[PDB]
This record gives sequence, structure tokens and C-alpha cells, in this order.
Amino acid sequence: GAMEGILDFSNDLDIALLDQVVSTFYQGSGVQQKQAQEILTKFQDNPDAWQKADQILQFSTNPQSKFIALSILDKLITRKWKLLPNDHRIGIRNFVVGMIISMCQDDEVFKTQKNLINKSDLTLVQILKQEWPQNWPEFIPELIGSSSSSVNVCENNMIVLKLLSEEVFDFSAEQMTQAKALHLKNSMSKEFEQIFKLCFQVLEQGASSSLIVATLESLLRYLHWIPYRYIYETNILELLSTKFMTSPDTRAITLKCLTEVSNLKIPQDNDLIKRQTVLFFQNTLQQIATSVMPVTADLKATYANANGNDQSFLQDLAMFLTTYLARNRALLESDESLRELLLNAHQYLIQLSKIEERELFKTTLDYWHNLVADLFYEPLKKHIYEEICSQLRLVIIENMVRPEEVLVVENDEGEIVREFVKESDTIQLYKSEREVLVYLTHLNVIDTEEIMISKLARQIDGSEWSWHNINTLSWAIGSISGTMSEDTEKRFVVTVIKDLLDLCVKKRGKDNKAVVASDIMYVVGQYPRFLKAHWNFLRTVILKLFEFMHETHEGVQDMACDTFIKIVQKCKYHFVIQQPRESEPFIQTIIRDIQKTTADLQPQQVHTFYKACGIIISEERSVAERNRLLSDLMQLPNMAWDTIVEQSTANPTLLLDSETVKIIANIIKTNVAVCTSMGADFYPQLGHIYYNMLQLYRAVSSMISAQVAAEGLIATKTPKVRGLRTIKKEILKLVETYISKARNLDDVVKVLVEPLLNAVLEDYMNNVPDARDAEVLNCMTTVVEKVGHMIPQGVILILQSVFECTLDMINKDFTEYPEHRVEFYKLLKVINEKSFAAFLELPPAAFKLFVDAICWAFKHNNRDVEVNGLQIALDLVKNIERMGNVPFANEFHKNYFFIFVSETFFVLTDSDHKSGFSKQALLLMKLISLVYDNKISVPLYQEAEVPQGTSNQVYLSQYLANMLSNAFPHLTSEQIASFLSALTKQCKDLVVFKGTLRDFLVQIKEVGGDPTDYLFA
Amino acid sequence: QVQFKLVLVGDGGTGKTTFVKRHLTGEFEKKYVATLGVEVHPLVFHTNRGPIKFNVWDTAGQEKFGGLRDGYYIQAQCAIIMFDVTSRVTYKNVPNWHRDLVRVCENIPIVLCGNKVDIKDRKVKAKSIVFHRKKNLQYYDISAKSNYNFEKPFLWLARKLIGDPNLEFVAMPALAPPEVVMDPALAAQYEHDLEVAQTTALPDEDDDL
Amino acid sequence: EEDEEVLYKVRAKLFRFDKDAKEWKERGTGDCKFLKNKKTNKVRILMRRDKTLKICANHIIAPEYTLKPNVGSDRSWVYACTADIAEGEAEAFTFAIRFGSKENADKFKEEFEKAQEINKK
Ligand SMILES: *[C@H](CC(=O)O)[C@H](C)[C@@H](O)/C=C/C(=C\[C@H](C)C/C=C/C(C)=C/[C@@H](C)C(=O)[C@@H](C)[C@H](O)[C@@H](C)C/C(C)=C/C(=O)O)CC
Ligand SMILES: Nc1nc2c(ncn2[C@@H]2O[C@H](COP(=O)(O)OP(=O)(O)NP(=O)(O)O)[C@@H](O)[C@H]2O)c(=O)[nH]1
Ligand SMILES: [Cl-]
Ligand SMILES: [Cl-]
Ligand SMILES: [Cl-]
Ligand SMILES: [Cl-]
Ligand SMILES: [Mg+2]
Repeated sequence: GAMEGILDFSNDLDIALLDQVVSTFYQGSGVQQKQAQEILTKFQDNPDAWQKADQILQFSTNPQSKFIALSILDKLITRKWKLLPNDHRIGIRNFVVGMIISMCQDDEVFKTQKNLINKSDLTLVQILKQEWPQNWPEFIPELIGSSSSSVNVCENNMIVLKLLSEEVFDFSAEQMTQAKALHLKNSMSKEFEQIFKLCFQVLEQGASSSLIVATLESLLRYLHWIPYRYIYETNILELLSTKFMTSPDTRAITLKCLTEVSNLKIPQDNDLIKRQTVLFFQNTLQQIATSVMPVTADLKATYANANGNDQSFLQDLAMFLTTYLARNRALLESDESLRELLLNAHQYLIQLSKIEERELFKTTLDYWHNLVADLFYEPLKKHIYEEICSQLRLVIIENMVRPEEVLVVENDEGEIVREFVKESDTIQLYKSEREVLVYLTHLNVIDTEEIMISKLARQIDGSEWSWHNINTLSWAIGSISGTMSEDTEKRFVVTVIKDLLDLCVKKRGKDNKAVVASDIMYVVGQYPRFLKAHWNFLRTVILKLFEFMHETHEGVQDMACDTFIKIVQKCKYHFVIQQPRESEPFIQTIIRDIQKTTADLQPQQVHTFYKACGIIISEERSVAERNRLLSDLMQLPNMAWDTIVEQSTANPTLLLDSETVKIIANIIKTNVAVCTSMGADFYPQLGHIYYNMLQLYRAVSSMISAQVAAEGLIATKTPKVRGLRTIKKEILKLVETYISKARNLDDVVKVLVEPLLNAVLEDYMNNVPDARDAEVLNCMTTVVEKVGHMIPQGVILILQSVFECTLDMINKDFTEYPEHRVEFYKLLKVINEKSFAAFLELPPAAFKLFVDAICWAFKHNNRDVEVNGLQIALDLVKNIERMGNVPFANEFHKNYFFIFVSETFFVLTDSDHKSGFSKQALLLMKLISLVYDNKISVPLYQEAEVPQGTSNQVYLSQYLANMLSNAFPHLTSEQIASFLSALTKQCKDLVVFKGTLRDFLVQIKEVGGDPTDYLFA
Repeated sequence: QVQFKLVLVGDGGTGKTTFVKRHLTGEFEKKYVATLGVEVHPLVFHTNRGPIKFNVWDTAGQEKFGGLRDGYYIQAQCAIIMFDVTSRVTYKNVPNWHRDLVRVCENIPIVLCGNKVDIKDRKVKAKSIVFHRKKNLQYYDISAKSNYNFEKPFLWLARKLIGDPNLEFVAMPALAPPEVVMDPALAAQYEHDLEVAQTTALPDEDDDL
Repeated sequence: EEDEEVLYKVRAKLFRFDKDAKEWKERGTGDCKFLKNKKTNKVRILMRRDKTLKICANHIIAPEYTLKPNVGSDRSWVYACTADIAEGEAEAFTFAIRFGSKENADKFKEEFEKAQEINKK
């Protein structure tokens, strides 16, 4: 089309056409906008487009065209500046400087084209990064001089200086070499005296102005790095904390500056300086109180109204107060004349903490944590803050977020229902709130108890009754478990529970009952110490939870299951012993009525119930009695299993019933649940089902294969086949779970392993890729982890069965079979760690695939795979080194040393694997250090490639210089030589070695990097 | 009408396009196809203060596909900065995106979003996410996949842009749908179309819905 | 929806078949409602997305429609719709709708077919 004309560089650039394409992109829509975007990107990306920038800036009537011209120049300056002839560098500097001057001296342009002038300023700063001060020594003096000729120019100079400071001090770490960063920081430092003089003069001579605001914005950046004498040995603190707090346009930026002043490195034992730190805080707070709002103001209301910049101001005030006080509140704590200031600042924080804004609340809460943690330890301090702390108790008790355990919530229609999903984003908030409230309780347990107990009295008598109010209070009560002595706690908990039960009697309807039930469950579950000391109560609580397991309210039902196991995890001992005045241990009572108790539960809830029983049974350390309890617990699943094993062995067809498949899955899931809590103790139950379970695995495997054969790969998506695979997956999970916890490893090897490998390995190998369970790999990882050292032939069998076929599934792209990918490398990792001899036994062709697989893992951007790839490589190198001077090791180095070096360099330098930098560097350092230390016993070069006596050190340098020369042809020979010299010298000092790598990664992104940068030290 | 330019920025792979698509069509795109430069889509929400239209400029996070880069930000009226809670480098780069953005857009409302909270192995800890505080950005944990908090960034931005802290999304009016019959001639191809649909499995059959 | 009686409501995930790609694409999750207009006695499906409340299905439950199973699910139905106006102008779709359980799916079919009989009257 017509817009594409600007891409033809054989003709003059039609600037009017360019302006039309730009306007179509920014202001148009749909297909035309999309086409214009594509054309502009192609235009921008033309390596000759920079040659058009001057013409565009001169003749365009579209500010966006000019912005894009500047972006083109930015790319040139940042990547190819030193490729340019010197006259082009001078010309570009001249027209950028001239454009800036021209736009500043025209008032209408300076007012209306801020975006373009800011972009021009940044582009100038890119030129300074290349040229200044070595080839632009008078830049700063001339900037300072030019500031007096025009207020527009002066203001713009403050923007330039802000951007320069940012680029040098805030954003240089990733973008410059260590040497270049030091040069520019030193250069700014050396001329800062004159910069500050300009800034201070401007601040002295004005009150409220766009110039003053720009100057203060620059000051904010300088505060990141300048010496504190500029702030404390001038009158600048007075100006910041008085004059500039009074006008709202300067107040925002001044407050941010004062926050950074509070972070300056300042002498610790100077009374004069301490006085100045107190004074600026005193001044600032006086200005807040007189010009903004008094300490009594309702900041919750102000924030919620959201006028102008009020939300940002209140945020910035919170940041200022918390920052200053966390560092300096001790300066205000001992002098009686400073007590009012200290308490007023904290009172503002109390008011800020009432604001409804979760992220701001986290900020103030972090401060309260800092304060209360200090008051918990520091003698003679807590009394100072007793009124602040008392108010804070109310704030926190009234703003407690719903705990993860409380599974009911009010819907939009006013009904109390089970939550749809977990509120994952309040997990940390709750922990932080609990932390602060626990400290506050410790600081004054009488105040805390009085507040909670009187709030509960107001729920009962109805004056303050609401779901919100009973919930937050109940959550607060639960959250402070552990703060009181057992005896004090005993009285507190009794009072609370009696009152919650009274409250329940009074409140009717399923919504009310669900809310109060949830609160009682939360509280009782949080006080296991109390439960342990009160058996009759505990027994009665558990019986009530069993009643709730029949609730039609699914939230209350599910919470009862969770509360049951939460209590059992802490109180299990009391379920296994025979309590006084009981006829049997309560575990016997539970097991005997388990069918009735769990009848209305969903399967996963039944499994949780069985898991809890397992926790209790493992309390019995007499083996005969424990095994009998396990047998009793498993009676119902074992009886169902026995009947199915009878049927299925008669008929492979009876297993085809979907109802039977579901029954089997749930039997195995029940076994998994109990094995999870019983671990090593589960063995007798595993032995009861083991051989028939593996026969069932084979039978189900046959059904799956038959279905795929008869119906196609689509069969794997059907409910029937997914159900059958669930059986296989749960069997694998059961075995993995047991072996992971097994204490008798002789039995694992002698009884479990051979039949397991027989049942699972050939089946995995001989199924089509889409029917292979990644869970097989996961199970084998645990087998090798726990008993790999005892089963060398078994480990070889595992590799033969899963290695080549799994590699072929995952080596065509980085995305297919994501679970197999991840489990495959976990398996190779543990085999390489525990049974390296298995890799030594591979045929050479398979060992080559192993090296290929490791390097393939490096290239993943998926962290689960990448990290394991890099670890396997490092472990493999270590394994080879441990063999010493033997033929396998010598051949390994001859075949693979340079493969590992080159592949590691590739992922280090391609900008697509930045997450792996640290482990890549570790690997490269290990490889280089092998040659530096002469640990490779044979030549790495074939003979006649280099003279016969040549060291591996000399050859490694030659190889690497050639590799880098060809891969990075824009580097000079000396850049490459200097880099390699430094890198090789630094191969015993990881932090320095990594710095050298980072410097190389900077230099490869540009032309003409200084080779002396690699001498940085 | 009442329409606002929104720019979406953040590292490649963080879920920017997937997040927008979810809002546009309801779908969850499982594949990672890198955005080339920028994709612009209009996106309308119905509120108690009337409709609000965002013109969403979904920018490329991969350096090699960045296109006009900060040129996309010109005249943006709001923004979302995205990272991935399962990738620490993406949070480490948030200050870089923010720097480039605010240099062009000096006073706009910006939401920072930590995406992919559905993934079990979270790497950027909740406690670590503090960059937004001094920069006055709103922050939310989100998941385009589970829809966790998916509406929050747009609700907050709408409130800031309209200047009404009590603005809420409301149910769009639902016109009476038409009475129509399938034309007989098409019925033969509809049989084929339905067979293909019936025999293509629905995704994520282990999900709650 | 002021002039309409809610005959049935169930939580559901709705998909549309993309025939150009060869895949199902989610259109929305939320409450699927069968609404009977009190003036005309016509019954429609109206479904809105959680949180945003955007309409993801709005069509008459036509007597001609037939619910069919999907190969991968025992808790879903697929059917051709010839006139859905969720996105604006009436458009034809192949929909799939999935529920929390088989029991809900079977109840949906029962209610769907009752609604079809009402629309025949
Ligand atoms: C609604 C009840 C209603 O409708 O009236 C609520 C939601 C209830 O359904 C839920 C109750 C739950 C637990 C209760 C706390 C369990 C009750 C235990 C109980 C009454 C135990 C007896 C044996 C006691 O020990 C009594 C006599 C004693 O006073 C207790 C309450 C305090 C103690 C132990 C004092 C002491 O000195 O030891 C939901 C889990
Ligand atoms: N698990 C999970 N995956 C997600 C989520 N959001 C996006 N993804 C996945 O992340 C991948 C990348 O998503 P995409 O939206 O293309 O990322 P992007 O930020 O637009 N990348 P680019 O900047 O290169 O255009 C896709 O595979 C997508 O399915 C999420 O919330 N959870
Ligand atoms: Cl511009
Ligand atoms: Cl000085
Ligand atoms: Cl115990
Ligand atoms: Cl050279
Ligand atoms: Mg994208």
C-alpha cells in the first residue's frame, strides 16, 4: 500500500507520508492501525534509518514522528556509537543539543511538547554516557552557566541532571561494565559540588514553581548517592521541612526527598547531627498539622474520598513516618520535650492504619511489627507506647482477615456458603496480622483479654452483633493462641467457648449457625494445649465434628473434616491411650463407627478422615497393637479389595465397569492417605495388597492399551481410560509414598523392587507416548533416591526402559509432555548422584544421547528443567574427575569437554536464559578450573593441530578465542583476549569471575567496548 | 467516547496477552505465541457510572520483538505492569519497565500484577513484593488461568480514571434473543460440524468446572 | 431480566467450538439461568461471567436443539445454537457446557427438555 513508501530508501523520505503513517498508528484503529504499526517498526529497524532523523526533526509536523526519530537515534547511540565516523558523532550531538535549546526557548513548545523534550533529554543523556566527560569536559559548567539565561532552560537542565543521575547510579548495574560504571560515578561525584550549588540557589530563590518541582525531583535522585554533608552542612533541611511542605505542588516531592534523607548514611555519635535529624522531623510534622490535617483527622474517610492526589499523599506520608521512626524513634524517646512529637507521629500512623487499602495496610503493619518486636525486648520502652499499643490492638482485632481454615463466606445475595476457591492472596497478610497481635498480647495481656472479652459480651447482648464483628473477634481470639500461660489461657478459653455457645443458642437459621459453627471450629482448633488438658471437652468437640460430617451445609461439613485432622495432628496421643472413665481408647470408638461417620462425605474427605486415623495409630509404638489397629482401620477398604480381586481375576471384563473403576481408585487413594501419615508403619498393609495390586496394574494397563488400539489416541481423553489411568497413577503414588518413608530398606529391595520394575518398566517403554504415565518416572526417582546404591542392575534396567523413549518424546520442542520433561531430568539427576555406574555401563551411542539430553535441558527456559540440567552437568563433571586418570575419563574429556564449554557459553550469551546465570557461571568456572589446575591428563587437541608439547591451557585459550571471534565478530581481537585472560585468572574466585562474565555480556551488546575493562579490581 | 489508552508491559512470558484475551473473549490460551511489537484491542466494561472503554495496547516483552518499545507509551492514560510469581527475574525487571513507562507517562494510574498464582511452586514471595509502595502503584496477585482477582486491575483503573471510588461493574442489559430455525440446506454440514465438536475433547477435564 | 421467572440455575463453564482452529475455547464461567418471560412465555438461556457480569450466552432454548455428549466428559453437553446474541448481532455457534458433576449435567438436560416443551406451546 501507500504507507509502505517510507520503507523505500532508494527514494527521498516523504516526511508528510511518514507523519500520515504515524498518525494512522497512534490515532487510527483496526486494520489500518495494524498495518501502520508494522511499517513503523520496519522503518525504525532499518539500520540506515538514523540517517533520516535530522530530516524528520526539522520537517515533521507530528511530535510522535520526532519521538520515533529520537528512538532510532537512541538505538544507534546505545549499540553502534563507536562504529560511526567522528563527524557523524559531532553532527548528532549538535542537532540533539540544538533541538533541545530550540524547544526550550519557544514558550509554547516548552509548554505543550513535554513528552518530546523529555525524550530529547534522555537521548542527550545516552550521548553523555558515551562521550562525557572525556570528550565533553565542559558539559556541566556550561549547563550551569546556561541555567541563568532562561528559566525554561534551567528547568530542563534539572530534568537532564535527574536522568543522568538515574542512568549512572540507579540503572547502571545491568547496563554498563564495572569499569565504565565506576568512571561515570566518579565523574558525577567530582562535579557535584557545582551541581548542588545550582540546585540550592534555585531552591533558595523560589517557593512554588515548575522549576522548583523539577529541582526537587533531581534532588530525590541525588539523595541515593551524595555525601550527607550536602544535606546536613547546608540549610537545605530547613527548606525541605518548612517552606516546601507548605505549597501542595512541592509537598509531594519534598516528602519523598525527606524519606530518602531519613535513609542517608550519617555519623552515629554526633549530638549536633542528631539535633538536626530531630528538627526536620519536628518541622515536617508541624507543617502537616497546620497546613494539611490535624492528628485527629479521619484519614480513612479522606482516603476513601480519593480527591486529587490525597491517596498518593497519604501513602507517601505513611512511607515517610515509618521510614523515619524505624530508624530514629530512639532520638525522641528519652527527652520529655520530644514525647508529644513522638506520640503525635505514631498517632498519625494509627489513623493511617484505619484506611481501607490492603497494600497500604501491609506497609503500616510492617512498621507496627518493627515497633512491637523492639518493645518486646528493649528495657523501659513499652510504657511510652502503651496508649498507641492499646489503640493498635483495636485496629488489628477489627481488621483481621479471614484465616485459610475458615471455609465459609457471605455471597452477594447475603447467604453463607462454602468458598469457591482459596483466598491465596491473604495468607501472608494473616500471618503478619497474627505476628503483630501476638506481640501486642504479650506486651499487655490484661488489656488484650479485656478488649476481647468485652467485645464478646457486646455480641451476646446484641448491641454490636454482626457476622463481621463476631468473625473478626473470633479470628483474633484464635490467632493469639500461645500468648497466655497455660493457666491464664485455661480461664480465657473457657469463658470464650461458653460465650460462643450461648451466642449460638440465640442465633437461629442455617446462615447464623454456619457462621458461629465456623468461628467455634476455628477457635477450638487453635487451642490444642487446652484440648490436651480437657479430655471430656475434646471428646465432645470431636463427636460434634462427626455430627457436622452429616451437615447439608457443605462448608461446615468440609471445615469439620479439616478441623478434625488439625486437632488430631496436635492431640493424637490423647486418642490412642485409654482415658480415665472411658472403656476404650477413642481410636477404637472412631474405627468401629467409621462407616456411619463418613457416610455423607465426598471421597477425598473420607481419605482425609482415614489419614487422621493413621496419625493416631502411629502413636502406638508396640508393633503388635499398632498392626492390629492398622488392620482394623483398613477393614472396609480391604474387604472391598478382596471381593474385587476375586472378581477381576475371574473376569478382566468386570473391571470395565466404570462404577468398579471408581471403587478401586478410592480403595487405593484410601491406602495412599493412610500411608502418608503412617510412613514406615504402613508396611504390613502394603504387604496385604502388594502382589494383587501389581497384578491389577498389569490388567488395567492391558485395558488401556486395548482401548487405544480399538478407539485411537482419543481414547486417552475418555472418562473410562482416565479412570483406568487414575488406578495406575495411585498405585505408583502409594509405592512412591511408602518407599520415600521406608525405614527397612532391605525389605524394599528384596520384596518390593523386583516386582515393581517387572510391572511398570516394560509397560511404560512399550506404550505409545500419549499413554505413558510421567508418574512412572516420579516413582523411579524415589526408588533410586532411597535404594539406588543397593540395586545397580535395577538402575540399569530403569534407564534401558525409560531413557531413550522419554528423550524422544521431549527433544522436538520445549513444550510437549511437560510433566515427562520435568520428571525425566529429576530421574537422571538422582541416577547421576546415586548410581553413576549405570551411565558408565551405557553403550557409547547412548552416553552421547545422555550428554545431548543434559545440554538440551540447559536450553529450557522452564526453571524446573533448566536448574536440573545445569546441576547434572556439574555433578557429571565431578563424577568424571573422581575417576582420576583412567580411559573412560580421558575419553570423556576428549569427546565432551568442549561441548560442555561451548554449550554453557551459548546459554550464557544468548540473552534468553538469564535465570540460569549463577549456575551457568559455576559450571563454566569448574570446566575452566579443570584446565587451569592441569586435572585433565590427556591433550584436548588432536595431534598436529598444535605443537606436541602444547599445554591444555594454551589450547583452551586458542579454542575459546576462535569460538568467540566467530560467534561475536563485532568484538575486537583484544577485547576477546583481555576477557579470556581475566576469566581464566579468576577461575577460583566465583564472585569476580561472574563480574567478568557480566562485563562481557554488556560489551557484546555494543561496538568498541574497552578491553581494559576486564582489568577491573 | 469515555475511552482510555491502557498500556500493558512486562517480561516476555508473564501472561499479558493471555490476560487480555481472557477479558476479550473468555478464553484461556495455553500456547505461548510472543507478541510482535504491540496488539491493540478495545475492551469495554459496564459500570454503575456507564460504559468504560479501554483501548488496550498489549506490548511485546521479548527484547527481540519489542518494536517501537517506549514509543507505544505515548499518551497512555493508565497502565498495567505484569510479572510472573514463578519467575524471579520478571519481578527483578519490574523497576526497568516502570522506569521506561513513567519517563513517557509522568502521572498516570498504574497497577502492578503478579500473575500465575495458580502454580503451586511460587518463587516471588508475597513478602518480597514491595516495589509498588514508593511508586504509588496498586498491586494484585492474579491468575489469568484460574481468574483469581482477574477483574481487579480494570476495576481499580476505572475508579481512578472516572474519579469515583465507589464505581462497580454491573450486569449488562440482556435483550430478548430471536426465534430462528436452521435452514434445511445447511443441516447436512451441521451434522459434520457437530461430529467434529463431539469428538474433540474439552480441555482441563480435571478442573472443578 | 425483570419480566422473567428463573426456572433453573446452575453453575457452569461454557465453551464454543473454533472450527478454524480445531479446539474448544472457553467463553465464560458463571451461573447459567433458564429464564421464562412472563409476558410471552418463551424460555431462554442467559449466562453471565462471574465478577464482570458480562453475558456469555443469550439464546432461546429452541425445540429443534439436541444435547449430545462430548467424548472426553461425563458431565457436559454439546449442541448447535443458531441464534445467540451474547456478543451483539445474532450468530451461530457450537456450544459445550460443563458442570460440576454428572448429576448437575443430567439435571440440566432434564430442565433443557422441559423448557423446549414450554417453547413449543
Ligand atoms: C451452635 C449450638 C447451638 O445451636 O446451640 C454451635 C455452632 C454448636 O453447634 C457447635 C459446637 C461446637 C463445639 C462445642 C464447643 C462442643 C461442646 C462441648 C461441651 C459442651 C463439652 C462439655 C462436656 C463441657 O466440658 C462443658 C460442661 C464445659 O462447660 C465447657 C463448655 C468448658 C470447659 C471445658 C470448662 C472446664 O472447666 O473444663 C463445634 C465444634
Ligand atoms: N499457569 C498459568 N499460565 C499462564 C497464566 N497466564 C498466562 N499463562 C501462560 O503463559 C504463557 C505466556 O503467556 P503470554 O500471554 O503469551 O505471555 P506474554 O506476557 O504476552 N509474552 P510476550 O511479552 O512475549 O507477548 C502461555 O503459555 C500462557 O498459557 C496463568 O495465570 N497461569
Ligand atoms: Cl511526543
Ligand atoms: Cl558541602
Ligand atoms: Cl498429642
Ligand atoms: Cl585488536
Ligand atoms: Mg504477548
